[PDB]
Amino acid sequence: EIFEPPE
Amino acid sequence: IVEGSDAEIGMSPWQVMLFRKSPQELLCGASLISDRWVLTAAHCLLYPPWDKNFTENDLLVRIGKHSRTRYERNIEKISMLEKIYIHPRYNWRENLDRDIALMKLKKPVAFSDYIHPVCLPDRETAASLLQAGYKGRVTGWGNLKETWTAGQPSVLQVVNLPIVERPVCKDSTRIRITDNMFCAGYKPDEGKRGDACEGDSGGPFVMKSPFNNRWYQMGIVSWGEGCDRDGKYGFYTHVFRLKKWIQKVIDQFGE
Amino acid sequence: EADCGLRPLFEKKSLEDKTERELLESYIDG
Ligand SMILES: *C[C@@](*)(O)[C@H](CCCNC(N)=[NH2+])NC(=O)[C@@H]1CCCN1C(=O)[C@H](N)Cc1ccccc1
Ligand SMILES: *[C@@H]1O[C@H](CO)[C@@H](O)[C@H](O)[C@H]1NC(C)=O
Ligand SMILES: [Cl-]
Ligand SMILES: [Cl-]
Ligand SMILES: [Cl-]
Ligand code: NA
Ligand code: NA
Ligand code: NA
Repeated sequence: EIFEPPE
Repeated sequence: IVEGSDAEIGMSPWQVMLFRKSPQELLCGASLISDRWVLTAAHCLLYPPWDKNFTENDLLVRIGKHSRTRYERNIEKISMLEKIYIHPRYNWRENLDRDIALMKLKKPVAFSDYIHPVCLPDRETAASLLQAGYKGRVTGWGNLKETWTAGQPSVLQVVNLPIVERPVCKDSTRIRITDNMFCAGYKPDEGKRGDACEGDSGGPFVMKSPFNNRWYQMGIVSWGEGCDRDGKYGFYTHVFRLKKWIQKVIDQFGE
Repeated sequence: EADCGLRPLFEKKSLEDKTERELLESYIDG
């Protein structure tokens, strides 16, 4: 799907 | 993983996610074997019939994860790669014989509750545990059902499966099997089900030693035909068989 | 490596996961 970004 | 269940948190703290930087994509699984070294399947990095040839700069590894897609703050660690090493006799043309690669991280990763290396087997361990009917465990964020069968888990999946004897593996497929592979999974008449699948490649097949209470990685998820089919079995790279290559690489290129 | 294979949230705490007994059973039972 969609990956959550860092931080 | 097909017909498995959600992993418990910290159940598989050596599980690694291979992640393509751009575009963002889960490529495969992997395993942590020391603070600088990750083990995976070579076909995850190099598979020229599908134009796959990743360099170090194309990839990241994500360690200590549970959720497939969330960024697990203060739990996961992201590492860059110093160098990829592929078995020089990996056969992508025929049967994925020696489907094994190592990746050296740029910097050592700090261990934690969620991040911790798996053991590699010594001869005695492999001999004691590599027996038909003995079960190992397979983990991964790969497909929940056979490809085209239409899909992805929310969290890491886990299934326990029995090692199957060579003649059964051999007669199960027309792909040419080698001693650098083994297969696992239930026979039709055993009733129970479960298999690794696409996207689980490179993740560990692990067994818990009753001699010392430690988890050992005996296998790498490598290949199969469909997933969880009656009369088919998942195939794994035989880690102890390739241990002399593993040691050679780490000895030469380690710190 | 020295400490490999012992999981901080399980072996290191004398806790067992939900399905590890299934593995051991397969190694002992007929
Ligand atoms: C790269 C992976 O994630 C994946 C693992 C599949 C595991 N399946 C089951 N049921 N346990 N491996 C592959 O997709 C490999 C890469 C090349 C194609 N392949 C296959 O498994 C094919 N489905 C069969 C095959 C083709 C050519 C050579 C060997 C096997
Ligand atoms: C893969 O990439 C490297 C350089 O990035 C190259 O040397 C190698 O020949 C490439 N192609 C194949 C098919 O291996
Ligand atoms: Cl890094
Ligand atoms: Cl098919
Ligand atoms: Cl090192
Ligand atoms: Na590569
Ligand atoms: Na099957
Ligand atoms: Na138990």
